[PDB]
Amino acid sequence: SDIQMTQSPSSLSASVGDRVTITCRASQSVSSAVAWYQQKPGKAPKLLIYSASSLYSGVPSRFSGSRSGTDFTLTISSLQPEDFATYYCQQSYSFPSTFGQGTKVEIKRTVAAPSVFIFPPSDEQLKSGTASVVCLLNNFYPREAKVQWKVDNALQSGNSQESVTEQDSKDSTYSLSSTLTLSKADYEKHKVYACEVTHQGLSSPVTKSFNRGEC
Amino acid sequence: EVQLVESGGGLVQPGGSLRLSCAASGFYISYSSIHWVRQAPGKGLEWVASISPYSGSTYYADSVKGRFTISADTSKNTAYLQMNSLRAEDTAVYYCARQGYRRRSGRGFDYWGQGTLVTVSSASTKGPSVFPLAPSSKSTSGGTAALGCLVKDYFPEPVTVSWNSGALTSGVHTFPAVLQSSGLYSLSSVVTVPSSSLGTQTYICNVNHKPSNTKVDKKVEPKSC
RNA sequence: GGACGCGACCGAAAUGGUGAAGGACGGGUCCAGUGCGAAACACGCACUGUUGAGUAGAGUGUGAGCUCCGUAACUGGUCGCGUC
Ligand SMILES: CC1=N/C(=C\c2cccc(Br)c2)C(=O)N1C
Ligand SMILES: [K+]
Ligand SMILES: [Mg+2]
Repeated sequence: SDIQMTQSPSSLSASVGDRVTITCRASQSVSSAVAWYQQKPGKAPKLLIYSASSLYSGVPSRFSGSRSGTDFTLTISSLQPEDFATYYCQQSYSFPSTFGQGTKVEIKRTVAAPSVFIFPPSDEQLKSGTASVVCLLNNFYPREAKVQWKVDNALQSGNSQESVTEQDSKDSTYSLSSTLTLSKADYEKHKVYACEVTHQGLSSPVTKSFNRGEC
Repeated sequence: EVQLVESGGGLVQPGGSLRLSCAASGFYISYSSIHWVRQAPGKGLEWVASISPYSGSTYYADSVKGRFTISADTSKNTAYLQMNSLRAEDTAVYYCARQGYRRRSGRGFDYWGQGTLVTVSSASTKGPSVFPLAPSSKSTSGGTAALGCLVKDYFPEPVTVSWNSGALTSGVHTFPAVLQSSGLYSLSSVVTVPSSSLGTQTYICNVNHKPSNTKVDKKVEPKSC
């Protein structure tokens, strides 16, 4: 049987200076052959802990690891700004090797409502046969947000895609873009295009809209 | 001093083959175990394969067994990953890593390459169409205005976006690409600016898609209306 | 009485043959685990384990001891005989 490394939590929010612990639980004995890695967006993983509890050379001592049977924990005694990233456990007791699903550690901050913008498709794209409608949620927190598309007040479904940026390095907010995709023909059959945003920072739902022909 | 550089990544059709290279420097691979680990975009790390020192024993993840072959050329101080019968779900960044010296780092991987992107798809290489996200006729919502560029229908990853050749960086958000049902990627780059200088200030998005020789600059102005 | 001499019997270091014993007679080897050699496996070293291992050996030892049948050094013992 392949050895499972069940990691939790999958995500975690914390303040600078907080004490946090990440857990990986093996499906069978892996002795002490467990390593911990840190990974930041667009970068390779970096080794932090080996043999379950040994601090890799050059790694700050606020990082520690412990073993309790087949349960392994990575602890950061006091988070610093550069500590926010994704962490992976790994068993190397036997092949094949197994990584945990990882834990993303994000920074906490005060609730921030998003600024909402809607963009009608450009005339240049329209002469191509496709209409892309874009909605932007700019600099908000927390990450959880709900975007809905309405066409002539009809709720759209299955014809849009979302993308969210990494937590910002300065204000620690998120941004989100949603794109509604329509054929040029379907697009010209309707007038009012809107996206309704709901977010914790919003006193109430916010609707941004435009009328097709006007602008 | 220690360094690993992977290369050979790129676009390949399903059922196709592809050979990755892992060039070591600052150390000799003959004294170490060398590993391959991959990461599908937005996903976690997945161990792929390894080769042991002195014995040349090789091990493979179940998901790639019988398709992948790990090897090493000590004369070039380089390791390799031969990938056959490639599938869509093989799409990932491929890292090679050095298993450290047992006495100092146990079985931990103490050094990793920067990774090489492997895209398995039947889609053809294609430059993106860049469309303007024009600032609205209105001047509110945040005290400022928002604008950007829609980089649509390119393939494969990645693409780069800058604004005004890199002069404009503040308030910029370039979103992670999305894989459309067409098999093509699409993303947006937006920036918030003072609405009082929309017609005055110049805003150009700089889009570069190397795999297709597609380099484009699009000026974004308020629509005539 | 005792000494010398011969013989027999017993004893005996040594030694050839023999056949039971498995870990409380051992060594070798293998196996498991742990650590080390730039080393997870394979290779080598060190440590640990016999409620890890055949007394048909699976040994370029079946080695020691023992069971049982012989040869036997001689410092021994005993008895008989010869002589002093
Ligand atoms: C079967 C076997 N066992 C051996 C040795 C041994 C040593 C000590 C205790 C035990 Br049980 C067996 C051995 O060398 N073999 C071939
Ligand atoms: K033996
Ligand atoms: Mg060994």
